[PDB]
Amino acid sequence: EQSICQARAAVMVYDDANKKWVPAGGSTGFSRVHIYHHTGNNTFRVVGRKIQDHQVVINCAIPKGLKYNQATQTFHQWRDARQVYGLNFGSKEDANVFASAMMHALEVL
Amino acid sequence: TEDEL
Ligand SMILES: *C(=O)[C@@H]1CC[C@@H]2C=C[C@H]3CCN(C(=O)[C@@H]4CC[C@H]5C=C[C@]6(CCCN6C(=O)[C@H](Cc6ccccc6Cl)NC(C)=O)C(=O)N54)[C@@H]3C(=O)N21
Repeated sequence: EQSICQARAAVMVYDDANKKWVPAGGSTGFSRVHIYHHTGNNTFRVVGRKIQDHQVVINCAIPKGLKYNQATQTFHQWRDARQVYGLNFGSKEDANVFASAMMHALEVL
Repeated sequence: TEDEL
């Protein structure tokens, strides 16, 4: 696996039942969020770990055809069959870096 | 929201 980006974000998931975002992994705070490329089958994943205690709070596949919603310049989100994910980026620069790499992934899948 | 963050 090769990291194609690193971006600072608080990783959220949406709790539909209570219509609230909650911190991924139950752990408030920022993570270092990568997109990793597995070249052997040209697959990509989003993997994020808490800056402080290194807990993996997101590890999801990026499917071909994903709709990546840039809701704001610092909060981007997407959904799959099971969950909705949000990234509250530490800065616009982080959001741009991540969105660049995500859009690249989605274009070569 | 700040309440969620
Ligand atoms: C507080 O600030 C929380 C946590 C940080 C984050 C940051 C910025 C806000 C930008 C608006 N917002 C929302 O969550 C919006 C507010 C309206 C609310 C309603 C539905 C939400 C949440 C569930 C998913 N969703 C959507 O709107 C999706 C968006 C989407 C479109 C297309 C492809 C994928 C997706 Cl995920 N629409 C649907 C029908 O699922 C949402 O985002 N909301 C942020 C925060 O409040 N917020």
